[PDB]
Amino acid sequence: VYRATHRLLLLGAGESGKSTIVKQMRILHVNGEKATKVQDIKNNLKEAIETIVAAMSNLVPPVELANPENQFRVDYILSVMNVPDFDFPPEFYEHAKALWEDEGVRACYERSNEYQLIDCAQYFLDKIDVIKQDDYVPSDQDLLRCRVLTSGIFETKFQVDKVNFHMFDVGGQRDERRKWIQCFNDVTAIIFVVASSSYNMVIREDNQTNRLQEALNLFKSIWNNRWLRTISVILFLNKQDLLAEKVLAGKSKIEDYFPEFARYTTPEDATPEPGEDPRVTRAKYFIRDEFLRISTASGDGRHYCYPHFTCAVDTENIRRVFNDCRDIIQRMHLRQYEL
Amino acid sequence: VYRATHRLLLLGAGESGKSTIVKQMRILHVNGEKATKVQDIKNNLKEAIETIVAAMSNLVPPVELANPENQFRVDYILSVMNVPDFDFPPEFYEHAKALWEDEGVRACYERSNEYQLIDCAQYFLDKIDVIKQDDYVPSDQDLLRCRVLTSGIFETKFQVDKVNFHMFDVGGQRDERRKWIQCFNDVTAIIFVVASSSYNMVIREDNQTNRLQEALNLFKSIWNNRWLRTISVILFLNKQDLLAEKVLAGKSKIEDYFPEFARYTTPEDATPEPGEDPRVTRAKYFIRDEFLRISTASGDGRHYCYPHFTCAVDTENIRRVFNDCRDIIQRMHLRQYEL
Amino acid sequence: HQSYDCVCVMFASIPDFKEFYTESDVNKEGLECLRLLNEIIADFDDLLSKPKFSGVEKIKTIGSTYMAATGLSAIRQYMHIGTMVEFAYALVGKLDAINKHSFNDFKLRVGINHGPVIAGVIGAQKPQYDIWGNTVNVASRMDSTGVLDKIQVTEETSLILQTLGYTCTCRGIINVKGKGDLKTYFVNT
Amino acid sequence: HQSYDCVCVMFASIPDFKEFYTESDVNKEGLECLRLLNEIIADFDDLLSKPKFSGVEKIKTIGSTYMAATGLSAIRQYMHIGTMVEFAYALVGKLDAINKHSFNDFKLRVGINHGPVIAGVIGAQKPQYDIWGNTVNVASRMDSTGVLDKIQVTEETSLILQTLGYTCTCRGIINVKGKGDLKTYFVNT
Amino acid sequence: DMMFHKIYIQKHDNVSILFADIEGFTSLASQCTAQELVMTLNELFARFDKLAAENHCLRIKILGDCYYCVSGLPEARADHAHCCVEMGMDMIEAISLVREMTGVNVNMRVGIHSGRVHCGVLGLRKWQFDVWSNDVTLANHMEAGGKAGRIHITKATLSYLNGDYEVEPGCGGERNAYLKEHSIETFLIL
Amino acid sequence: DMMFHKIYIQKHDNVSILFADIEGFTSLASQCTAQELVMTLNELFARFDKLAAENHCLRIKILGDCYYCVSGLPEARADHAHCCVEMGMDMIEAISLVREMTGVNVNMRVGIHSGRVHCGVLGLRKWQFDVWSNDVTLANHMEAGGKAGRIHITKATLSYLNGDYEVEPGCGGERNAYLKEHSIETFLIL
Ligand SMILES: C=C[C@@]1(C)CC(=O)[C@]2(O)[C@@]3(C)[C@@H](O)CCC(C)(C)[C@@H]3[C@H](O)[C@H](OC(=O)CCCCN3CCN(C)CC3)[C@@]2(C)O1
Ligand SMILES: C=C[C@@]1(C)CC(=O)[C@]2(O)[C@@]3(C)[C@@H](O)CCC(C)(C)[C@@H]3[C@H](O)[C@H](OC(=O)CCCCN3CCN(C)CC3)[C@@]2(C)O1
Ligand SMILES: Nc1nc2c(ncn2[C@@H]2O[C@H](COP(=O)(O)OP(=O)(O)OP(O)(O)=S)[C@@H](O)[C@H]2O)c(=O)[nH]1
Ligand SMILES: Nc1nc2c(ncn2[C@@H]2O[C@H](COP(=O)(O)OP(=O)(O)OP(O)(O)=S)[C@@H](O)[C@H]2O)c(=O)[nH]1
Ligand SMILES: [Mg+2]
Ligand SMILES: [Mg+2]
Repeated sequence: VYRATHRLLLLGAGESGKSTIVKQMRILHVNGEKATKVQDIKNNLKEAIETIVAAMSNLVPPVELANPENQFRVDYILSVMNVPDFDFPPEFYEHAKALWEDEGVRACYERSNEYQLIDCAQYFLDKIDVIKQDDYVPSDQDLLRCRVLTSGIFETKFQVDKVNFHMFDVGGQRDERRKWIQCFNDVTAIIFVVASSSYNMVIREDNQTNRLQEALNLFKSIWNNRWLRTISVILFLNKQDLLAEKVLAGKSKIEDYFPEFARYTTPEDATPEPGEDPRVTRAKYFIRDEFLRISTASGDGRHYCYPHFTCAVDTENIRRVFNDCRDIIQRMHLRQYEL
Repeated sequence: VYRATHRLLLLGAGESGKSTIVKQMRILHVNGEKATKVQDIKNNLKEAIETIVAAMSNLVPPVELANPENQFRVDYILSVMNVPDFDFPPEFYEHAKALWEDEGVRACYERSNEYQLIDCAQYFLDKIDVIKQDDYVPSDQDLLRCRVLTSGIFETKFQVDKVNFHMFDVGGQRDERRKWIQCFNDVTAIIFVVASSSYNMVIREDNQTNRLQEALNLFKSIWNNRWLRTISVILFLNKQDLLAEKVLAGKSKIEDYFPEFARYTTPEDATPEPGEDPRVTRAKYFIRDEFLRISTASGDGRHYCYPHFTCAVDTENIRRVFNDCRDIIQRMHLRQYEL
Repeated sequence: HQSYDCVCVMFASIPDFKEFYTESDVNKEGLECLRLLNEIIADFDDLLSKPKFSGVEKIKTIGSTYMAATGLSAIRQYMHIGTMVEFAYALVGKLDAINKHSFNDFKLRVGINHGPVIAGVIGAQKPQYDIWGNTVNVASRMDSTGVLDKIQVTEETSLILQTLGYTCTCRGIINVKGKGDLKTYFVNT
Repeated sequence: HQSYDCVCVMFASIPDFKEFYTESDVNKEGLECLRLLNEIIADFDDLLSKPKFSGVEKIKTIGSTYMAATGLSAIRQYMHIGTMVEFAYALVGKLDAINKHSFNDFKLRVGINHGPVIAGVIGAQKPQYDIWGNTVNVASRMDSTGVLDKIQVTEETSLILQTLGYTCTCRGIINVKGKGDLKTYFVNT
Repeated sequence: DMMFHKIYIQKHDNVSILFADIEGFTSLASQCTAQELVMTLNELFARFDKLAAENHCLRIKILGDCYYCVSGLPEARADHAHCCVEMGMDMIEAISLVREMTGVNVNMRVGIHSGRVHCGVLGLRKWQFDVWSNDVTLANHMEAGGKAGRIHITKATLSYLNGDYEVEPGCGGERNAYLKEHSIETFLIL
Repeated sequence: DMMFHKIYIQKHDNVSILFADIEGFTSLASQCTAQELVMTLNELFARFDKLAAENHCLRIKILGDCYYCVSGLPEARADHAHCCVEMGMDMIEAISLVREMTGVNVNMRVGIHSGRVHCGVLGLRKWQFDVWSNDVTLANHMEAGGKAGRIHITKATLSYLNGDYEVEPGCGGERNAYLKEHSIETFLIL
């Protein structure tokens, strides 16, 4: 009855990617509603454009438009920024798009680590003409990209080869972490989610704490938690795509935010992907090893940590790694079933 | 009616001598009760002896008895120290006296500035055999010596050559200073009282603040008071006898507590008493000039300060200086009567 | 009489005064006491003539409690709330000056709150201006349940004060007669 | 049941707990909440087994308020009053440990008072030990009107605590239902 | 005059001080609009001000739902005790009339004491006539330790009433700590 | 069991929670000795414990002058609503008996609500059986927002009573903010 089910708890910092994993589980294992989510996609598009323009002036050095004309479109965007129920009139899309074409605006987009910008920005802005259509129907990849903050605890149920799962989604932002406790008892396993790409970024909550550092500190809290001594962690090192892009771009170096990366040489057991740049390998493994240092230093064969390089937006990568886990979760719900 | 009377306010620090001045006014100008005050005299005798013995051990270096025998009398005294209603049995006086004869006890008495000891100590201890008598009647000089702390405001009335006086007595200790205000309005003149001899002593309230310094600071507060701009101060530099004794004794030097005394040379207008040591003159005038520096630096001919070297226990010195003032008080109640 | 949307009300009281109050022959049966209170309330009234406090409207004194409001001379936005606070600090400084000279130690206890009120005149005889509303009762309770040398503010009032640059600390929770329990803060110096 | 002369009573409550309390399907209709409260109250009970707290007698818990007294195992003098205080600090430390792991921020609100009480059993059914007296009501009010992360004590309790080496600051005055107004202090750290 | 600001205050003996509060005022505020509340209030107090002139009480202030006046002012009267009692009578009927209109259970609680006061004004700005003394304090505690729909009076207020009114044991020492601690013999008018 | 201490608590539906306070308890404490107070109290509560067994209510705790129990425990009963009302009846008579003896004006104020609870014990030491939930909270506020000498009940407590008892409008929304803010329809038993 109660034991034939696996209760999974998704933990991790804000915007790490937890809600996306649950989405993928619906795509993958779960049996009219796409209409409602269009509103929220339009909201992401709006929030994205206005955040980039606002930032242009506030950066140091500030950023100028490439075309002085676009100044008026900047005024337009700024003027409707805090509007309650926004109409999304035909003009909005024209102004928004024109701005995104402006080379000086994209210059400001490239420095987005210097402010708070949602992940689905470039993706959505690149398809404005698709989204403005009034007969527009969101693709699945659009639903995966749509960013909505989670506040509260949300349970999802599914079945895989007649095996049952109860997945718990929670808010990863600081104010929200106080609710996590209500799932600690009876948990089968932890799936801790991490934004690997955010090494050059700070958290929203104070605009100072490094996002990767906050993730490490939060992991340590969970790992050495007094109510989680038995529980093993499935570590998802998420956003492997964005990471790689940042590594190859070579703009912001990892050694500048985590100086220890300077000491790092790539491991032996490293199993690079087909056609994966050695520097990408070196980077992603470095990030993994920062979390492994935490789990290695305590636990005493009482619980374990299983890493996985992931990308939540990629339904294919997720089907694969989730199957990788179905294995271990069986074995884990067995250890606690006996002791 | 109300204007034909002179309302005098006695201000000053705790134990400075204010209550004694009022006593002298009863001796001098005011028309069965001596019985009650015997109890309080016996109390001063007790408090005095027990304070000196208690101090012996707590001083550094401590002080030994001259006669090891007296140890038991020390035990006796210490054992009845906090007794509620004490009988004052015949033994008490024998033990008390024996202790006062002990040379090592007097050694501790000489260092009394190093602790808190009432002024009437030596006086009363020297006449134990007088005080123990059950038919004993307190002399006038005994009533002047009897130390009782004042808490509250007490009005005394008298008449001198048909001139009326309303004298106000107050507590000079810190907790008490908050009541002073209730006499500031309608006051004819201030009689500020100072213990000149206490340059080598600290106040009870914290066992750290120098008594003379506290007097200066308190004088400054009164002088530059916002409700006392018009009011002139009659400064009584009290305890001139004790001062002189300390100066001649040459044990504790003034230059060690007030280094500025080192710069001091005696003034021109100085009018020494007949057969007064030049060093006593120099000292008492120095102390006066410390208060004159405060009054000189502000006031703008709006109010004035009239110093008098005094000794409150000496009824003769008090009759003299009080007559010195009867003069000016007339003149002062006239300035405020017009402006 | 009319209504308003965002008026900042303040009660500043002196808890230790009633103790000081005495009646005896020496102090003219408590008159010398009231004389001091007069010097205090008057010293507080002097502050209203400062250009920076020209938005402050004294409503009345209740016993030895000073009651004033900002934003009655109205129709950037919440700058009058900060003014009310600057005023409270102003009172504290005046009260400290009194202490210096009265050899006393009165501490001020303050409560500030903002919200909708109804201002106007009441009574048939000598018509006098008063303001009414939950907004005012709550401000009163902020004082009555407050701490010495502390300004106690409601949660929303707290929120706004932070946008202006002050920090606040949660006092805890307080039961309001008729409004139930509610969370409060102390302003920091 | 008998009476005593100098028992030190303490109420320590957690104001922010009721907010945390929720009922939903996810938390088993509020059960996961009580589970945490259990870990807290139990973490507090562990302190009673420390040799230094062997004088501490837990009386009960009221909701999420912990009630304990020193000096029932009695017949230098006021050393049990200081003990009660050391105990309050002890609770704060335990509660901070809970916060670390629950990703929460509960603050403790404490009230201590000492004086004559009547200890004993009450009720016919399951006879249970309780103490009664003005001394206990006042301690309760010290808590209920107290501030977060603060120990509020009465004037006499204050006096004694100073002979033992703690300093106190006057909170102001408080109206006790039935005892009138009264002056209080916060202990310093 | 010169160093202290001039005080506009003067002592007065043989006066009687009345205090009244609205019983269940908060439940009334629960029922009606913020505005309608101010009108019921403003109206009731406009009425009280009339009774004051009739009964010879000088109205002092209105503090929320707390109303207070004093007979024997401005000028001295012998009837000072009877006036306040009379005012107290009227106030209790008046409130029951507005209790009909609203349909809510509100009522007045009265408290009276006799002795001396100081009356006048404090500070510079917004002058409002007021009274201060231990007797005024006692009277307020009399109101506070009072009983619904009843006139709660003191010892001193009975020796000025010349027993014209009939009373009964008041038991105020058990409704107010100040009355308890000061050993005040209270009574209730029949 | 392993990482969280074992909890001794369990959910229960269909129960009815009673809360009662002593009206004018403080005035009673003013009159008598500290000791005599504890005996009147201890005695009254010993009596209440009897009525509890008769009326089928499980007594929970005594907190000062606040007494509370709950019918439907330990084992489920249909009468759970009627029991608490009945207990409430008895409590109100019982208190009026000790009101004679003392001669002081004390009385009980009752409040009842029906719904689910969690019952058990918390912590390690000094175990005392207790109940917790929003319904228990509501019931307490029902007592608090109650009326002297009356049994104050809720909506939920009327749908389990099968209208055997006759009630009237309760107006609890104006005696308690929690009742107001939660839109609770209260009633008073006749
Ligand atoms: C100034 C000296 C002293 C000691 C003497 C005095 O007569 C008072 O001014 C009264 C009594 C007096 O002026 C009548 C009005 C009021 C408002 C009753 C004053 C306050 O209670 C004062 O104390 C306060 O400022 C604190 C209490 C104020 C709270 N009141 C209580 C009564 N309710 C009805 C209104 C608010 C007071 C007691 O202070
Ligand atoms: C634990 C969760 C939660 C939210 C739910 C609950 O049922 C309570 O435990 C009750 C209601 C419940 O256990 C019945 C007893 C009591 C004592 C009434 C508890 C307290 O009110 C709790 O809150 C508190 O600890 C604060 C209030 C305590 C004050 N009480 C109020 C009633 N009087 C009569 C006694 C003291 C409570 C409300 O907390
Ligand atoms: N490129 C890319 N974007 C990703 C990936 N995983 C998640 N995202 C994006 O990040 C955004 C935020 O992820 P989300 O799932 O909302 O995080 P969260 O942890 O649930 O956030 P919260 O509820 O704690 S505030 C989503 O809009 C999604 O587009 C990934 O691996 N690659
Ligand atoms: N030798 C000597 N002793 C004096 C003199 N004036 C006062 N004393 C003594 O000092 C002691 C204390 O003086 P007292 O009059 O009590 O001071 P006070 O200012 O009234 O003290 P308080 O009421 O503020 S605490 C008295 O017992 C008296 O003996 C003096 O000029 N010479
Ligand atoms: Mg989410
Ligand atoms: Mg004296």
